[PDB]
Amino acid sequence: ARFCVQKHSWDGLRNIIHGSRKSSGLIVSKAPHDFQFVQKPDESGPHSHRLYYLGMPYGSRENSLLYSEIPKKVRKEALLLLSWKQMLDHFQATPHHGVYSREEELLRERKRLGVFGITSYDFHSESGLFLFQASNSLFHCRDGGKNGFMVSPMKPLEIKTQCSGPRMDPKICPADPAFFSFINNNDLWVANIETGEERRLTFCHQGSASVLDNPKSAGVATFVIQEEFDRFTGCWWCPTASWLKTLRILYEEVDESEVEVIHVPSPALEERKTDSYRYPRTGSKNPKIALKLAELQTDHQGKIVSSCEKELVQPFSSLFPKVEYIARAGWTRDGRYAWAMFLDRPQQRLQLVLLPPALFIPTLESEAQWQEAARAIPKNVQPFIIYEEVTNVWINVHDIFHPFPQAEGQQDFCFLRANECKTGFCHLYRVTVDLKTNDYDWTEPLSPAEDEFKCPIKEEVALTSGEWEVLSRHGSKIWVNEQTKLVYFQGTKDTPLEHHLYVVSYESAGEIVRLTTPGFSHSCSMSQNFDMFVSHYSSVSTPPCVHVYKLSGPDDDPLHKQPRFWASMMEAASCPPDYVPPEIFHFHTRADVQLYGMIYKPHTLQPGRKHPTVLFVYGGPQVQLVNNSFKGIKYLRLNTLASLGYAVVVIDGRGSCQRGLHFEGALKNQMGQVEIEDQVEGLQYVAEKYGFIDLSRVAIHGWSYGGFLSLMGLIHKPQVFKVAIAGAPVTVWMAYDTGYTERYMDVPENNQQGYEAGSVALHVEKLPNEPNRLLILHGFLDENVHFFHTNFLVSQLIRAGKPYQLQIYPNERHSIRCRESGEHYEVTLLHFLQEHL
Amino acid sequence: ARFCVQKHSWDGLRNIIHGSRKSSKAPHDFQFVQKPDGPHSHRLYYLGMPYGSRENSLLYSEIPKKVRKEALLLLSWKQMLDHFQATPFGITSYDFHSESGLFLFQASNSLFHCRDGGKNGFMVSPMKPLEIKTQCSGPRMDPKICPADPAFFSFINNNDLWVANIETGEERRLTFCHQGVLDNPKSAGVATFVIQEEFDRFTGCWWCPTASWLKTLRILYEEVDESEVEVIHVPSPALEERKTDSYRYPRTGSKNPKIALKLAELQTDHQGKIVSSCEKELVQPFSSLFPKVEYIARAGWTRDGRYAWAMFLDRPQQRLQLVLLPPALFIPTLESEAQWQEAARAIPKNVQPFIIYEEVTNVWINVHDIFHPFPQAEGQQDFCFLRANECKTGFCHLYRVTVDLKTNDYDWTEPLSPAEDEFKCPIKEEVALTSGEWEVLSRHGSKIWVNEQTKLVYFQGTKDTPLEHHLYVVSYESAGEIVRLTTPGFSHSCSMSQNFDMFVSHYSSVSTPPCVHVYKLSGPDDDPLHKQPRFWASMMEAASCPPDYVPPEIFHFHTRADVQLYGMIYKPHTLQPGRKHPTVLFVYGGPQVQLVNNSFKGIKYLRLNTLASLGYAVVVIDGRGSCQRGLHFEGALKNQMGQVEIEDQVEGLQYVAEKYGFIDLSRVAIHGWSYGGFLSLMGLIHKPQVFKVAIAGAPVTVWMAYDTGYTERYMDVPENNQQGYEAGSVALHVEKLPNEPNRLLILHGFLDENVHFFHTNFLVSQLIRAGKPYQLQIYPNERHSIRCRESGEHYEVTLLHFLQEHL
Amino acid sequence: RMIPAVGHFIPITSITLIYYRLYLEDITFHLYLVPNDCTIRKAIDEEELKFQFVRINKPPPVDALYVGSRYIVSSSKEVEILPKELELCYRSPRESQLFSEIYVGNIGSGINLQLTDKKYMNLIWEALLKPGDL
Repeated sequence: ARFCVQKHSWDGLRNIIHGSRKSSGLIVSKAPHDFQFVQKPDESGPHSHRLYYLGMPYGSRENSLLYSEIPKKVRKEALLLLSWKQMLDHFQATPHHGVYSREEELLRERKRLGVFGITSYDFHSESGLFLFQASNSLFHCRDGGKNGFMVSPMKPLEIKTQCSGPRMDPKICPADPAFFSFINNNDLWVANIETGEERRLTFCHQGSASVLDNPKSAGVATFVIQEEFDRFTGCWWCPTASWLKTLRILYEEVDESEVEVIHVPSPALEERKTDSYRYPRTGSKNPKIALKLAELQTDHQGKIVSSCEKELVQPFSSLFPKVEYIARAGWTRDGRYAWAMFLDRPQQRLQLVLLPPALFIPTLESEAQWQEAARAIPKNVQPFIIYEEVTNVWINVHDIFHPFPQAEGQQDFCFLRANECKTGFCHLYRVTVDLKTNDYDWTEPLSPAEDEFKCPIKEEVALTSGEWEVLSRHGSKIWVNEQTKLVYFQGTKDTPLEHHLYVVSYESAGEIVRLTTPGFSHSCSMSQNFDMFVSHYSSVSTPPCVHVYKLSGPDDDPLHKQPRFWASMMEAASCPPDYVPPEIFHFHTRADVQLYGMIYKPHTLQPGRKHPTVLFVYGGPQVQLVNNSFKGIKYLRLNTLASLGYAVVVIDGRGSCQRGLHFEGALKNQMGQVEIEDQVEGLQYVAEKYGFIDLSRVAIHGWSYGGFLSLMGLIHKPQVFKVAIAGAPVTVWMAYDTGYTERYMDVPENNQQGYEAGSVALHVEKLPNEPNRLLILHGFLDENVHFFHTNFLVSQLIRAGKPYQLQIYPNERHSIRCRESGEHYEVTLLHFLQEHL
Repeated sequence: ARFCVQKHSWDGLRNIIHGSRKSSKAPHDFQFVQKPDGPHSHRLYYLGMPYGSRENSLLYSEIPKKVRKEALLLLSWKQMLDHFQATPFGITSYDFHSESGLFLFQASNSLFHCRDGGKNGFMVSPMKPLEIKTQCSGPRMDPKICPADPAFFSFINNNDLWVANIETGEERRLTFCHQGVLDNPKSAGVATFVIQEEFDRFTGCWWCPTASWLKTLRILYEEVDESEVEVIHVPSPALEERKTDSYRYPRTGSKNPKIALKLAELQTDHQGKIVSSCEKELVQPFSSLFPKVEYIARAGWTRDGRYAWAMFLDRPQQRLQLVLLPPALFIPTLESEAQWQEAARAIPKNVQPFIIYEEVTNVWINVHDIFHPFPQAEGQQDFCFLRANECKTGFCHLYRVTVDLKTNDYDWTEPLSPAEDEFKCPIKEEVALTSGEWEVLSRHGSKIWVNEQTKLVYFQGTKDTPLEHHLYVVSYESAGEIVRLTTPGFSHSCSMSQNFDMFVSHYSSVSTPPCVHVYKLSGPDDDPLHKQPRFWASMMEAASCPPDYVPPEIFHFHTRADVQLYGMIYKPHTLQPGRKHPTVLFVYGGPQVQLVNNSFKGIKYLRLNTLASLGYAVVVIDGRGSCQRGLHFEGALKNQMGQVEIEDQVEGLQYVAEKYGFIDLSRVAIHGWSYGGFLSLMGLIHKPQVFKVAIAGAPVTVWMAYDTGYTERYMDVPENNQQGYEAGSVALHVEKLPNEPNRLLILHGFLDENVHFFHTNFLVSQLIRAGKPYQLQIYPNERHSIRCRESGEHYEVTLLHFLQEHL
Repeated sequence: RMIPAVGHFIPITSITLIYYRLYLEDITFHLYLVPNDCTIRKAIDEEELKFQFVRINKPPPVDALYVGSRYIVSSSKEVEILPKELELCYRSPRESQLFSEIYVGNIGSGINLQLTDKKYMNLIWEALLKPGDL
């Protein structure tokens, strides 16, 4: 009755994988990136907008800056497919042979950029100035405003310098586009573009070129912040110039003296040398942080006359105790305040704080002069904790925050805020708060209480509500139009499997209006004028397409402006030759909880049959595997698995994202113990609904959390899973960083019971005695989850005698990048199932 | 027809291996002390652990005088240290001053010392060892007693030489090279990595045996400057920290550290208090006095102190030359160009260095420690000594040579540039004491004993057969005839006495476990050479391995080029005629090691017998490249490491297929460790149609990443042998490995410091670029050798299973 | 934490250009392995024409090769290849253009020319050069 997979040779498997990748259907390899819309005067030509973005038009394997003219009065019956015009004439932006310096390659690994060339850029609208980093250094060009829009590509101008290392993180000053800033050799620098002069404002890094001896850093994000909170900057420009022209820059200075150091092999294997990282493991000490200003004054010709740098009149750690992280920070649009978001250590109390620039005084070591600065501060200057969010599960960190430029109402301060711990779901709120003052005496030090600078709420109006949530992470934002009192956002109001665009009046919280067509998942970006928007969407059965829409309608009622399809920038492909799109389903558990999923039913199926199955699994938080998007290019190996006769079952059990807090809050302090029961419950269900599932031959397979879950299944459910192929697993939980483990697992001092039963390396005696029931894969250069985790597991297997197999990827970090390591990963994957399942 | 091994579960293999190991150390180095009467006649000290606390400790035994013959005698194993622990196993070594009878050793945290003679009392009960209290920071290393004074001793603390006193407990730091890991590259009196590993030298200091005239004491050490040597990173044993360690690892083609010899004098009085403690150096820079000198092989003083000698090697390791340095050539380090130029002229005129004996070969120079300087009379003209030359006739033989010390009275004030033959002394006589197509054992702790009262030299060689080590004797005043002193049909490791009257023989055979027997020589006084050994007593007896072990069988054959090779085979248990069993070609195949010899293998390789109890044949043959067979035989590897050894393995494996019948040439694996692993991979690449599967253990994959001392000796530093390097590195020929899976296993220790994990890391990195499959087994806690028992069992279990399924 | 992304790679088309020059009777061939494009041919044509070299049309590889592969140039023993390997990779047009030269005294009955995959030993190309093309 059963069905036995065909046996192939090793070269045969290599050939079928090479063929399945050749038949991919000529993917674009990149969709148009972040856009910018620039209006044009109508008398200048037939077009009305110019649209700038990033992409690779299949020509080169190099992401590049492109633009397109948005026509005027396009005719309806015929589809218009906009061009992709080059903007930099024959300028390659990847380094020679595609090898990056260690700083920028580590940053690319932190951002997961798998493309070469210009990855991001900074753009000043008024001057129309483009500034970016390409090859090994900074470049800039001008197309927008006074220069007049271009027709032919033009040459980018290299910014000459005298620094040694690489110039990181360029940022154009909004108040004046003649200057910019950057990070060099772990310190901060400000430079001019016209006069070519530079200046250094921070003196923290010795430059001794040894991570061990120079721990301090200024205006740069540490590791745990980059990885587990997704903030890739440490400096921020003040958007207004104060009156000589004075400019401000808020930045942070980190002190990593007491952070534990570890060694990681380097991409140069022959040297047999390692690189050291400040890696704070769970329970250890995080670095010391602080916030500092850095003024600088210029004259009419653009010369930096003075350049000071100030600090809080009290030690940062004194005004704000129980503060472990700086999630986000920035200014308001008038320049009257600088704000930041503080997280405590258990990650259960986030709070917005508002800081006036007047609280920053120059660094005066002479105690006599310092007591003069602490005397000259105005009375109404003090920190303002506008908002505080306390939960019982954990605080997910949002970027969504939009303060309104206040008129001469000295008491009030109104802003939107996507709060999530109030109802259990991420919803927008319009909150107005009165900035109460106390007229502190900064000369005498103060030990702040729990409610020192907390200002009382005047109103708190929910704008959205229901059993759904507003997209707030992974680069999702909101667009607020203050001429019509609206707010555009993205959420899952329709169904948890789709991302749609919405709009609602933030003055009167009326009815929400969807702006995208149902049946797809949309990733869209508005215009700054709120008349056009581009949407990138797809579905399970359709590859992505990128259309541009134009909001038309009567000007008196702006809420109901109808979205008109204007033009297209990319069409679907449908991947016809060998791709059967999976089928989404959903079931209930015995605890009455709805879960979703998908199944790749085997090709060439026959009734009264049974196929070997492969329960693909990630299971970890902040990841949703089942949604109505095109999985055809991301996970196509699962289609190849199905093409041979395997039945792939994906299931997003309790713990995943996009379903609220109380749903995700099932992992708290029980990580590992609960996610498998949802996988086996959702695997036995498919045995009822469908009949081709052979529960005798059940595999399991994951990566970096599913690798951890692959091992937990084989321990807890040895009779359900025959084999188990773990990938870059997390074996011991006491050797992972603070930003992630403490969020969910509550440092071992408190959860030593759960750390024991969650670490899979401490239960090695329950693994199978029989051979050929465990494969292990890990990358050698991995710095996210180090090779130690696999290395310590193998050590525990030998102390008990259990068999295993192992595959190491020497030139691969946490993500398989080169194709030869990708092919060899899949070729060896099929071969294990072919023989031992 | 064919035979098929019975399949077992994982628990089955693990259980049979646990049982095999369930059904499985002789006394160490000895010293004799005469007991002036009493029932006994001697006292014998050694190291061992008797069936109890696992701890190598100091054990003495009373050799009785006038023992009876009718019954065998089995000495007791007395103790000396009452309930003492020596494990951080046990006391790994010690130093012994005979006259005062003082033992000094390092026990696992600190130094201890004891005394058994001199005080006219030999101890009866095990006594308490006394601790040498120190004010230093780290661990004391390499202690040595001063032969001219049993009160002062030397050691090494933090790469800097130190001298202490036992009676007064005072210390003194003689050298200040360590600034107190990479910032300080200078060290004082220590052997570096390459010297310790590839040249077998584990010390840097050398006391002067004779005090001169307050009494002065000299100590010859060397200073090493590792400034411009490369650095590598090796993981630390504590896996949790995820931190590595730095070592200076000069890889082939790189630059070895810069060496220099320096005395270190010090003076004391009747109370044993050090008054002065200077430090000196050559009147000319060491780099200028001896150009083309890369390594310092060995060093030491003569019997009377009138000279200090050393053995120099160049980078090609093809010119070893003895040198003789007088202590008058070492002047204090003087900064003022005036005081230097007066001391460069205030030394005697005849004082100079002499190149006593220059050995020039065409293959390479094996570093022999065999050299006996004879204390002569006033005898200023001549100088005679015994030296174990090997490049003269192609075999390691003994020689008596007398050389005259010519003098040129150099002006040591003016800078000198020495020529090709600056200090070469002309030879006066050179007579061969031994000869023939055999050799005198010289390396691996093998030495000679020269008796001067009776004019006899005792040495160990393979004069009978290359498979046995025997104790011979010959007269050095007259090259007469040699006399073997050990019973044939075995292989012994003897150790004479300081009185030349007794010798212990620790010996075993293929079919008999190791047994330690003491023999007392009794013979005519008129003929010392013809004195004949009498068996006296047995310290230890052979177990006999009665229930499950079956010894292999040694054979030999001839190749197509008529080169006699040896080999051995474990016959499969329960063999029937017409049955083709699956075999395993266990191989090392490298230099400096031989495996086929008449000694008990059942304790080092019993897994080879466990492989035989299952039904596998095992074939071990020592082809061209091994040792104990001359130089032109061993020197077949030169510039072709890899391209020759495997050719003799199949040449011999086929021979066993005809001499016997139970060899199934369709099913044969190949397995070795750290040079057989290199060769296993070279077999699966060159002879895929011959070998079914391969099991490489810690292989050397690329030769461009190995150290200088070992690679440059056999492989001609890369610039001049870019043909043999690429053609011998297996990680560069990955496209020829099998495409079928289940044909290649790879094991490696993670902490490996000799052949680092990078070798298999780079190889795997080349297996992925070629698409070939593999398997892998990593031992995170094992260095070059698998030490622990869990990692050892889990290695043999997975070796049986990979053979059970894929063979 | 995000699931690691396995890279996607597609092979590309390519052509092989054969150039020759005859001095008296000795032939010097110039073999070019280049991704199939437009500008590169009408550039390399001039670059070779400067040295009086000329083209000879022979079919390109049918299979789609990956960018970054190495190919052994093989023949019958009567040839001399100063570079024995070729490499398929994009190249800036205004910069240098790599090739492999071959020296042969007298062709006579025609010489074979083969490219072969380094990693797997695939014969992905061939050419039976004859004096007729000259």
